[PDB]
Amino acid sequence: MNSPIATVEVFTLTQPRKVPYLGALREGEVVNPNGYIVRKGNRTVYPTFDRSVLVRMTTEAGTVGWGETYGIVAPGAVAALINDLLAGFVIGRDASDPSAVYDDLYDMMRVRGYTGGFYVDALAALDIALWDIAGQEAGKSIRDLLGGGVDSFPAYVSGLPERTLKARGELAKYWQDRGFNAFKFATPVADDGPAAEIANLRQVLGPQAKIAADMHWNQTPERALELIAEMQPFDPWFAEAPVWTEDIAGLEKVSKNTDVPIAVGEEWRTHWDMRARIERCRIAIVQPEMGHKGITNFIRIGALAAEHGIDVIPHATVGAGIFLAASLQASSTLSMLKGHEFQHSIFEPNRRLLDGDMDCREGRYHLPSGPGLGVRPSEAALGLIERI
Amino acid sequence: HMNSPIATVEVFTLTQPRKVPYLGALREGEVVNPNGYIVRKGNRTVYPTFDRSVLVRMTTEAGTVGWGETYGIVAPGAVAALINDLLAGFVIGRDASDPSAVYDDLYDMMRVRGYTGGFYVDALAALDIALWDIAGQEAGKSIRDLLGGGVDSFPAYVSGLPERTLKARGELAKYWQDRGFNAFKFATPVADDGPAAEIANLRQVLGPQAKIAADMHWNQTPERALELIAEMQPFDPWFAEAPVWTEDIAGLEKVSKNTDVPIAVGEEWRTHWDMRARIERCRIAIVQPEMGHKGITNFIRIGALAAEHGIDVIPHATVGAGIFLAASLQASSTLSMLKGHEFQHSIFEPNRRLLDGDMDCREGRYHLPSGPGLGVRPSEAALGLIERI
Ligand SMILES: [Cl-]
Ligand SMILES: [Mg+2]
Ligand SMILES: [Mg+2]
Repeated sequence: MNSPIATVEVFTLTQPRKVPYLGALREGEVVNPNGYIVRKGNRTVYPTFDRSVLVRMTTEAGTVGWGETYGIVAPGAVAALINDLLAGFVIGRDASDPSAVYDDLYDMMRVRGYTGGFYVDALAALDIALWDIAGQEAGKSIRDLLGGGVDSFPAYVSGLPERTLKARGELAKYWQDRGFNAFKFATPVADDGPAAEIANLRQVLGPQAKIAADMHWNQTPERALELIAEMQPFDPWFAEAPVWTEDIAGLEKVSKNTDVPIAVGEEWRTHWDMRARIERCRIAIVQPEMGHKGITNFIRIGALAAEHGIDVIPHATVGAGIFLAASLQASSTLSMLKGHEFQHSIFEPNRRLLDGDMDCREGRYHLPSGPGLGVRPSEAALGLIERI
Repeated sequence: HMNSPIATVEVFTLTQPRKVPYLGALREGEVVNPNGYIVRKGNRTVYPTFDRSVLVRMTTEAGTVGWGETYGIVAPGAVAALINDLLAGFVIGRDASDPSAVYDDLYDMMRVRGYTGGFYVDALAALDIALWDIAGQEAGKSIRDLLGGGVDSFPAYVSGLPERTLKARGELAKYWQDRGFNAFKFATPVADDGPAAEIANLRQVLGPQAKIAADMHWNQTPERALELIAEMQPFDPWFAEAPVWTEDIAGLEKVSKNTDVPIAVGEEWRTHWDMRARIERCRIAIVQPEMGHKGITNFIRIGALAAEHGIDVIPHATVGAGIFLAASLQASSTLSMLKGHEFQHSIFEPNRRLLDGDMDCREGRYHLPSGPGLGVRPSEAALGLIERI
């Protein structure tokens, strides 16, 4: 029995701990008075606090569900979308068919081109909350609601936050000894270049280790192909984000001129974004980010990967643990799942910010027990959240 | 003619009652939702029950004041938050010596996280327009001059037939024809009797020399869109706009390659990247950039790509105070592939009092403002009405 949504409340949660940047701060870099920093290398903006947007959604009968999306930059954007536009269209609906609610909300602004970006960030938080409600009302975990899922799967170390190439290798080794078999490094970081870095990691970790290279977008297809040729002898697991997201022609060119598996997708929003690429390019792996996408989008991307034999290896980012729990629930149902990003500093906050038995130990994620997401914000989180 | 650093960036909304009958479009017992939004059941799209846009006032340390504008009909707090919290801080201290450089820097801040369009570029658009306005004022040149020169007038086509019946819609089109307009567009969903009946009526009323385009409003499968176009084809449609869903590029390829009726798209795009994704697969005859979504930098890059491929440019127009419309006229006038420009008579006319500056449209042609920069600004009356956000 599904009770109608009564209220939708939006919050930000700013954390007392901070995930390090991949790439030490350098001479010339500036902290803007507005609290943001642009990296001189990649030109991308970064926050000086970790922060996410949480949504509390409550039924008339008193069932409480939580959703979460990105809030590191301009959280008032998602907050405005939800408070001014979206909440009003969710209140009165129920959780009998969360995906139908998502589709209705998406369709409202589709023709004006708000098919991704912040609009879908907002839909993501709403969609997760609604599934959390649906699971609780059914007395079922979300993964059971979606037809069943495994209770554990492999995690890989998605980043190595140490300042030197030698230190990054020691950190990788530390995790290897603790059950991890797969690792990834960011190509722009090493002073001596990505070939030098993968060579070192391969030497340190041995032949069996899976070692991927996250190329962080900023290359022409020709340059990307060069870098990949240099890394190739060291048996890279995959090359991620070889060129700019918008440069589909470049992505096509790279993917068809190397046999190294190409992985993309953390910055997508919907299966529509995937269709645009897999129609032209040779994509081995897609890497959806729950916090940007929501459960509905996540499973549609999964289903499409299964139609084409594409591997699914979800991205992770720091948050309170709500969208991560959602990611685990949804990932567990996917036939094409081959792993899931993990970083200690990304995962650790959920220990204090969540109640629930979601865990990551010995190189594997373990799903929480219980209906819905299987988790909820802890008393600590409830004290830190601020309305927006 | 030096460039003074930006000192302040101020965001406002301007909200006003709609002055055109628009609820006549709701026939299935549609209900007003919180904050004044209403969803049309036939197309599932949300609409405001008022007119509203986001205005930006940008001022240099030396006191030059520029204005930009973007969409604000829906959740203007989104763009406002983006500007107030994030973007303003990276514009302040910069100057207008190279507005496109500032645009590229702002766009780059968030592009790898997938904020490559939507409300993010909405926000960049308002900032870009304001910066170009300042650039021109500081150089003592109109924007079009600063961009290498542009025409001072060009054809406008009529859109908006807010009459209940097919006949009255024809009569309305006739009136605008009598005023010197010779190009028109109608929305295919509007006709109870079908797009074929509508174009048939218009063609007869207006005669064979008139340009009559059909806006198909996205909601067809590619096969249904081809059928519809086939039904309209015998009446010489000027172009078929938005035959299928924006996301459905395969369907657009299919439609565009199975009809000789010119295909037009683009109002809901944000950058040349969106264009590239389409023209690389599809047969696009016309692109229809919307300045309020895009900004001048994005608009001229789209026009430049169009020139590379022999694609006509016929820009979109929409609800707004006239600030981004004026920016649209400035940028458009520099484009070799320009063939004309949408004209929303029902918005443009009553909004004259909201602007200072000589932007006009008459005798079927837009007439561009004469002054430096944008050439228009909010009137004293408009300044009385804007609210900070
Ligand atoms: Cl957006
Ligand atoms: Mg990555
Ligand atoms: Mg249109």
